[PDB]
Amino acid sequence: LLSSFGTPFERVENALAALREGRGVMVLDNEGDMIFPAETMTVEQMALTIRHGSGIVCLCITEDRRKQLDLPMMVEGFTVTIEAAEGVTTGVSAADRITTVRAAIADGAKPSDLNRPGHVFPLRAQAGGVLTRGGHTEATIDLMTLAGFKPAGVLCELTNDDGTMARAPECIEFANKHNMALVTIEDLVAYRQAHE
Amino acid sequence: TLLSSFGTPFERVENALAALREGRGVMVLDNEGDMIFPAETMTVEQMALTIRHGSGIVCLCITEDRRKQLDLPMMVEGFTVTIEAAEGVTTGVSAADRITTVRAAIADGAKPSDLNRPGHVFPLRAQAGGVLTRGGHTEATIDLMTLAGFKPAGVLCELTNDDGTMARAPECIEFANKHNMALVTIEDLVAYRQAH
Ligand SMILES: [Au+]
Ligand SMILES: [Au+]
Repeated sequence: LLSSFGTPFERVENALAALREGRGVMVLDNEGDMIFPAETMTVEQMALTIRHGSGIVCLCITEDRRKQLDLPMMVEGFTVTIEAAEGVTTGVSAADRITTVRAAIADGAKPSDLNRPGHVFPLRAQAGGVLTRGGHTEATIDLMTLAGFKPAGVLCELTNDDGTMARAPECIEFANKHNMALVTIEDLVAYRQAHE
Repeated sequence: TLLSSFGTPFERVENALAALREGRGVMVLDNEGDMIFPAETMTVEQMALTIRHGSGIVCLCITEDRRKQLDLPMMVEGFTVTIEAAEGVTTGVSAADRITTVRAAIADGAKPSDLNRPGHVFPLRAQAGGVLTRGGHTEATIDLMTLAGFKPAGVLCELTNDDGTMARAPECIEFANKHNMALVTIEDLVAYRQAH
């Protein structure tokens, strides 16, 4: 961990740089999630998440963004699911999922820009980020805001081919193979605490 | 032809019923090809398969009666709100967890309390009348399960290439041949039903 990616603070900083550079980040909590900036995620990165991830690809958003899109919570942090109103076909391909993410996060996006339900799963982050709730959703948003992006990111859980969820060592190995950075939620909490 | 390889249309349906009764999957084409399995026989390894080469949005096709029995609202005013087995799982995302959730939902005597919401399994409520009412993969699934002698509950997932594109028709055939699945089209099924 320390050997592969550096001290906690270095892991954080390294993760911001990777994000800004267009690389992904593995975020570990048991469960490691591949994460990317919603604004820059590519089609290829989407394809990788479907292939190596659970395929339940989530769009982490803020409450403001949720309100702006008029997306209710699924049950009285998943909201109701979405699909781009324009520019997609079945909504399932990597390209279509990207199209939907881009539509949701666009500046000036309106509710009508999205149909519901759909194949992209928004997650509303708790205000306060990881200082409030140590979830991958929060970590995603914190990482994006610290990196300098809009506070919206895409995440997916890393899954082994046999269907078991990747363990730390597998997550390290995958990050290495894919030139992603890797950081833990505790690291992030620590970092924010320090720079308070 | 590639499709004739599987027989004539009615042969294709019958072969599909045979494959299902044997616990094998069926590739249902409409291009979008979905892998399907009876919910009663689907295994962990089949589930791992669906996550690895499918979209990872693995759906449980159910009837309105079953949706009512589980007290599952539609997600929006055919997806219902998502589900998780209330017992027997952890994060809900692994292949074993998803299969656990499927089995919980379909059990004889299943109760709403047997599932938590939201979750990582996506029930889809089939239109009454099946493919004669709506030629969707959801209806196709339910029709095939019923015709095969199972409970009207099956699991489906769209076949995706590693590069994120949805499998094309010939790609679906290749995958079916590789995994010993039967192959049929929604049209074949419609025709079969109309005949009978
Ligand atoms: Au991990
Ligand atoms: Au298989």
